[PDB]
Amino acid sequence: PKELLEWQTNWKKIMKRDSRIYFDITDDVEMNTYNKSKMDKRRDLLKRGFLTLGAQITQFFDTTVTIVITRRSVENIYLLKDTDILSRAKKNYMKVWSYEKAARFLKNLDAAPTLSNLLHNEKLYGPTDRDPRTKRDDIHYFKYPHVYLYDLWQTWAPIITLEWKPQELTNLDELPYPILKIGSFGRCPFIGDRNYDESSYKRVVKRYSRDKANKKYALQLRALFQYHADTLLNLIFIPHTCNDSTKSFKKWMQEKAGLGPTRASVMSKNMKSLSRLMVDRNSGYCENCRVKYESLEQHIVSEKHLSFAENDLNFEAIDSLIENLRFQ
Amino acid sequence: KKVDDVTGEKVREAFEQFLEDFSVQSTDTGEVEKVYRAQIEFMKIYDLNTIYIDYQHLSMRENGALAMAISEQYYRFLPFLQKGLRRVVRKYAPELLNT
Amino acid sequence: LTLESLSNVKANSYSEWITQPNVSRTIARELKSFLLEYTDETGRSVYGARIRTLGEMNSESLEVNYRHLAESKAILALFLAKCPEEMLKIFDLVAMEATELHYPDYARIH
Amino acid sequence: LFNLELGRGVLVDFGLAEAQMDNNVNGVDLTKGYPKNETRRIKRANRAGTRGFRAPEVLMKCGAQSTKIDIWSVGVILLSLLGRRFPMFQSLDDADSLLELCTIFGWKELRKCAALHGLGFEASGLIWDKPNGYSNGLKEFVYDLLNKECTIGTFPEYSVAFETFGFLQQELHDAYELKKYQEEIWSDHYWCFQVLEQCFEMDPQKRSSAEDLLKTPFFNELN
Amino acid sequence: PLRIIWGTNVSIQECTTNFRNFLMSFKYKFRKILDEREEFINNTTDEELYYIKQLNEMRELGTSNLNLDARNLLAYKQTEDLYHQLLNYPQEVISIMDQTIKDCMVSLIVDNNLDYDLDEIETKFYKVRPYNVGSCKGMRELNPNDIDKLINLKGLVLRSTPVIPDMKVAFFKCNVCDHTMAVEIDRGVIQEPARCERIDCNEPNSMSLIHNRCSFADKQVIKLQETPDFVPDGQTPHSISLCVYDELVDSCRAGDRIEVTGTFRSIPIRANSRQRVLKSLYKTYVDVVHVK
Ligand SMILES: [Zn+2]
Ligand SMILES: [Zn+2]
Repeated sequence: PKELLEWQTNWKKIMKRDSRIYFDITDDVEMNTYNKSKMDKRRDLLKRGFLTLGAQITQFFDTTVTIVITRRSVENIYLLKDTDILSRAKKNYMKVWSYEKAARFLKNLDAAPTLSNLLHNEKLYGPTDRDPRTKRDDIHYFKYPHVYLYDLWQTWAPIITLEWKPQELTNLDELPYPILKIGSFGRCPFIGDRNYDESSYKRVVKRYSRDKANKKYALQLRALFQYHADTLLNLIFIPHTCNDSTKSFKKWMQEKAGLGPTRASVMSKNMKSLSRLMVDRNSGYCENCRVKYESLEQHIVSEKHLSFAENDLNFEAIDSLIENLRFQ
Repeated sequence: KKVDDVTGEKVREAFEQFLEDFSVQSTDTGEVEKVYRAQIEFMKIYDLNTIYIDYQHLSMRENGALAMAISEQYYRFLPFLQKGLRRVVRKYAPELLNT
Repeated sequence: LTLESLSNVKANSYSEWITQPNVSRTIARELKSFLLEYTDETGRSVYGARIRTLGEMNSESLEVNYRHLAESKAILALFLAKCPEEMLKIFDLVAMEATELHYPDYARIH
Repeated sequence: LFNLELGRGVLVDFGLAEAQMDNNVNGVDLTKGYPKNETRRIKRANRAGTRGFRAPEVLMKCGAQSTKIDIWSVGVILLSLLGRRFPMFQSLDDADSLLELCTIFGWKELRKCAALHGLGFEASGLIWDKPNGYSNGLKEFVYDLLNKECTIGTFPEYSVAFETFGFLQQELHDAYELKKYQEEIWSDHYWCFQVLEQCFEMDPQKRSSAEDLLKTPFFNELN
Repeated sequence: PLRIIWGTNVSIQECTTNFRNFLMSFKYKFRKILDEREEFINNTTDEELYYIKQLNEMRELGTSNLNLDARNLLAYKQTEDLYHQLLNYPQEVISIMDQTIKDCMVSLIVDNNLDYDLDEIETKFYKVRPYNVGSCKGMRELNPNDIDKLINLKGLVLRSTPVIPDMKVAFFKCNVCDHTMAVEIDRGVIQEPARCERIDCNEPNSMSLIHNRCSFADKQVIKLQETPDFVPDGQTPHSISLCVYDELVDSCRAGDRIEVTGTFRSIPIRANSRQRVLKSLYKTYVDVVHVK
């Protein structure tokens, strides 16, 4: 078995890198169209399996073809015309295999859905009566740039499902999705510095004025950790080729001179229908009363909050903890 | 090409297996008679047109999936049952095919 | 069907014999086989080279030599000589299926 | 809470803390689109962090939530300290934070991170700078992050945060006591980025625990 | 700012928050104070959260319906506007109430950590039945400005039509390739497909309607003999037609005295069967919400 395995492996290697493979179409026997669909199926299955092994298939017959697989019998190859392809194959030393030999070669070289599962799929995803390939109506399909945060098992909701029309994204300055525009002066890199620029002269003056205040503060910062992280303790600093705020200032002078309430996962069809009909004309959420309030001081003076306050049977655990923490 | 109904074909398969597999024990003796093949044989010699199927017999198959499929969607599955019965009678009593 | 089956015509005339659906289908299969199989004495497929180059110039003309088809499949040569319109209508689809094997988008433009 | 003149810290705000104790069907190709009406539920996560610090497992609402949100958050604080930008992650919503992780690590990297969690993420279009993120890592990203704010010139004059620019410049390009300060700062400053990549691992099981973080060669002198 | 549904003064967010606060914080002692009944207030029943325990027992029993007293909305301070919005615009405010009832059903086990599964509750479609919407003014004293308002009526049932199937989903099948589609009804109109949806089969007028595969709902028509509290001079009693739907079918028998609260509706009636020509004078009926 080991010698057979290695022989099959190194022949796999040779038939990979030096074999041109061609398939036959014509038939020698009159046979039915419904059986011809079987012939088409077996040809397609052997094609995809041989693609699965990774061999590249050329559509046209040629002199560089090595092995020919034909539907017509191996017996008849002697008694045919010169113009036939099998005579050309045996003249040019090509190996010819029938489906018996080829299927034996493929096998030698290597669940039912059940009715209950079909009815269970019927309950969730509707009928299986239609064409599976065609786009079903009550499911949206992406035609625009999107992000689709879903799950493989599809037991939980397609979590964040959002695409954009090209009219929404037209602007290069405001974009719905974050872009890395970096920025300057300690600001977040995603928002950036859209409102104002740090290259202006006046901005440089205010930044330099704050820098003047920051020198004295930064001196102890440098001196504490120059050699030791701990307080186990005049300063040396690395020169830099790149520019500075003070050199730019000098250049400018040279130029001059909520918890929220939890809600249901699924919404209603009438609720979604009402979104198309809408036009135009301190605050928080109390989890003890589980209500939103316009102002906290109005929520303090309310019958439910005051009735919750006078009750002590819901802070009992707290009470026990208080008692324990009293005699620690 | 027409699109096939996978659940419909499997209902047809389950029904045509039910028509040839189901059996009960005899009351007088205890023999195992398959009552629907006997029904087809009875129709064969009197040229009857209607096959009578008890629903409790159909409910015993599987955990009840086939009977529930027939109950809820009888209109959808009725031609599939008809062609399944056609296949069973073709396999057993072909003389009912012609008339 | 077979070439020997096409040698014997069931119909009295050639015009309704080719028009028959099964005969037209097997004629289309034989013509597709003629385009796929045929090769010269050098060994290169002349029809594959022709299809590749007509795809290269984006031209819709296929030059099929009648002598090659006569020495390959003579009954199709007699059928094409005697009823040219019906044979060429099928062989147009044959050539389009042959050039579909290389260029999927070629059917979109031409 | 950290005090400079004593150099020590303390932690408060355990008010949001808690303790934890523990295929293919034909048709319905949902991988290309969502249903118009939703009937299935959304998984009830433990989403309780602050904006910009929420772990990527928390972003994807993992049912079995581990201990390792905190270590990625301390990694985020480390990257903000090294990056010299304070509000580095800001999230308008959850998906905004997902795209924020996308624009640094890459679409492919987060698809592999999503694969182990059981959900697949696809992004179509979405023009940005680095199509596959940064395959080298966080070095070049924080490199041009400092390059922008340096060449603009609003950055302060202190060489406390100029050693990183020189450091990162020689990696991307490639007094004796001055050379000593050189080699020491070079060595442990390479080490902090090195330990940062393991501090930013997507898979929690591959992500090392804080005890392993203590025994790294980077923290040698405190031991 | 804040969005308002066109033709109304109703905000989904504002009505949702107000009704959620009402359901979380209502006590029947508010109804006692509103009806000027101070001496009848008792500690054990009035001071208990009414709709909290009603939604709890709604969860235990599998009930999907909440019977809401509209006078209780007047009892609460924040929903006194909402009461009017329930009377003027039942069609969307009832939907808002159903959605926030579903939210409350989710919240009562999310916050309190019950052992009930969320899948069964969020699969269920909870709907509300407002009742006691106001004074029982007569049918013949109503006006066309009262169309699509909540109305409360007295009556005696004289007869009821059999169960009528009204068609909600339509099932179309291709004749040549047997490809089928299902289309939902949209405001009483079903769009039949002109072309087959298949990419391979696009034959025109190949879609036929299969009447037994398409899904239906229950609709019943009850003739109600009204007994108004006030009868004008020489008013002779009449019969109204009231339409009940789904669960309410066959809940009223011939000869019972009932309290119908519903929606005042008007439709145009075709003059001839063959023609689509409608009559300018409209036919009025009551779309029934709750029966007492
Ligand atoms: Zn409160
Ligand atoms: Zn069709």
